[PDB]
Amino acid sequence: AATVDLRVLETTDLHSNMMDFDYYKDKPTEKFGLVRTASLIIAARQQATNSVLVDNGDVIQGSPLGDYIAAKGLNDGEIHPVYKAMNTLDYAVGNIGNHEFNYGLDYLKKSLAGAKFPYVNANVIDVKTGKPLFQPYLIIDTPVKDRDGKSHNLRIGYIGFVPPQVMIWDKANLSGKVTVNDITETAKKWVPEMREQGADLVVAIPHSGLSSDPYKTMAENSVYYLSQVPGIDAIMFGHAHGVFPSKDFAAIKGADITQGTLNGIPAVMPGQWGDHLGVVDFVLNNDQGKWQVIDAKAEARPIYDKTAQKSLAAENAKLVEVLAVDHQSTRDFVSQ
Ligand SMILES: [Fe+3]
Ligand SMILES: [Fe+3]
Ligand code: NA
Ligand code: NA
Repeated sequence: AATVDLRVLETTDLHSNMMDFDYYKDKPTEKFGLVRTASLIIAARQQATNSVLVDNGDVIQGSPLGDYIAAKGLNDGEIHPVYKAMNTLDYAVGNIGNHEFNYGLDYLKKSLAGAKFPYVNANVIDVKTGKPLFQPYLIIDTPVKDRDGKSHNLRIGYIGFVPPQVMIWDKANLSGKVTVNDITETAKKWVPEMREQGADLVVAIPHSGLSSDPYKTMAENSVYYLSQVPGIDAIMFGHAHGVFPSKDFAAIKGADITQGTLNGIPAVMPGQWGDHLGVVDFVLNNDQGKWQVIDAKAEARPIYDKTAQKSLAAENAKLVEVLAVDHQSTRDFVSQ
């Protein structure tokens, strides 16, 4: 007879924009940066009794901080500054995006080793073993409180995916070392196993966009097809750098833009560079024994209100201090 509210939070496509600072203009901004998204995370946690946080990928590359560190290397006794930051925000799990491969598998392994949260990816296959190179999924026991304040253990499964097109985009680094299977086929292979192994919920984290064009194997943007795979309870997506739900996707088959669902499944894509936080909310009930989803909604919360022209998320001082040395080193890197 227990009813549990559960919130799933998501960052995506941070692209190493830790600071709310434009290094080319050498000026602060209110419009991007994890130091501002962090404020949305903290606020969303205060509203929700139970919450978990994931990252979709495209995190270690794509802005001056990422360029500075890729050139510097990770052999100086320090972890990547993106993880210096993210390690303080209580992430449950990370997913591998396409740009994570840009500097080679060795740099990726070193980078992920500094993250204080586990990573998943199910579709990258090691050529030498014929089996996944990374951890395809994790089932993570998670304490939750119901609406009466009683505790329960909820087993949350998380599964990750990257576009097969990394084989072209990172041909030098990947060709002959890995292959990458179709996103939807990979989900059909593993989701039944996750549920058989006791996952109460399955959260898919595909670094992949949204299209309702006819399915063709190896589709880069496979979220619609994933929404049709049984056993997936939420889809925390990314890669397209757009905002879902929004009017931009009203024509997608099966999309309910107000509710943030695709064929009834909640799904969210929170923009780029930390300019939004993804928020999926579930209501779960165990009335017949098993946990069932009785309600599901998704929304992408912006750090900046474009119509009012004002900030909706403060620059977090604690995270600015974590990043201070690396911030000045990034300014030096750009000016050299
Ligand atoms: Fe990206
Ligand atoms: Fe991407
Ligand atoms: Na939590
Ligand atoms: Na529903």
